[PDB]
Amino acid sequence: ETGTLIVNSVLLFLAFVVFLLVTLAILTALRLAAYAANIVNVSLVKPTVYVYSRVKNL
Amino acid sequence: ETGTLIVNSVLLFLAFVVFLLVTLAILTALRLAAYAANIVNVSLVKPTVYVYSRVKNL
Amino acid sequence: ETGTLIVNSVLLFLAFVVFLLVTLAILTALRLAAYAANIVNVSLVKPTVYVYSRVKNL
Amino acid sequence: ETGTLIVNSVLLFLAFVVFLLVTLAILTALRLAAYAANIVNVSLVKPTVYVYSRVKNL
Amino acid sequence: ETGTLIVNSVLLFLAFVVFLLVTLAILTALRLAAYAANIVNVSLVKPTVYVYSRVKNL
Repeated sequence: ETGTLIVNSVLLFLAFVVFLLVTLAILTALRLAAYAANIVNVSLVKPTVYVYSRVKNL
Repeated sequence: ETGTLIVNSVLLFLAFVVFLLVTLAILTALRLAAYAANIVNVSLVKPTVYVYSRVKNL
Repeated sequence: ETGTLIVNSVLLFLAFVVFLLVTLAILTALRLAAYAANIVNVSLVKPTVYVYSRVKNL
Repeated sequence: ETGTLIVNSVLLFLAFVVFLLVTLAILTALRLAAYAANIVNVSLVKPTVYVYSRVKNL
Repeated sequence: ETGTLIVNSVLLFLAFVVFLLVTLAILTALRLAAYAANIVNVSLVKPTVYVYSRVKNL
């Protein structure tokens, strides 16, 4: 808190970790956790360039 | 507030207990709170290992 | 602001009254405000015990 | 920010104007923007009394 | 922060750029990122007039 504003993005990461429990309860309830597994194992090789389309706007 | 940056998570914990009133309103409206009840009673024994899948990221 | 830490929940309560315009905009667009009406008149008599399952966690 | 605690509701209004892009992309994707058009023109004359059911709770 | 309250909207823009990772995980999960791709390249030429419907409300 001593001249550190980056703590504001830290609390935002905590809101993304709990939203993972709600979002996971849906795909698992519909029976498709077998197709979502590979997504959590990091599959950002082709659609990973989506981060570059974010740098243009800001 | 004297050198305590850990208060940035106390406000986030208050943002989780409030979404509980929203998400519960959905599962109760679909008539399935009888199955979600046992989940609020702490059923983290088998899928509890999901916490270790977050320690590898940070 | 003389030691009034309990004001952190006041801003959270104001972020809850506004979110009511979002959820209402959804159920009203699906034509079911006739069933949600009685809910606004406070129907917490039977499912009101859901607050006790929150005191155990904290 | 000189004693103005009403700025906490200003940032909440900014999260609503952007949520309009999300909700509109749903009614427009399903092809029914012709029925939603008259809603943005403000048709709060009969169901406008819904703001009175909020004064009783708070 | 010296007489600048315009910083309250800067933290809101940080909450939209992070929400892009969630919503993007939805359209990509349903396999339709090929149609949403032309949307990030800015296609506001015809539905761009939607910002005029916000000037009337406020």
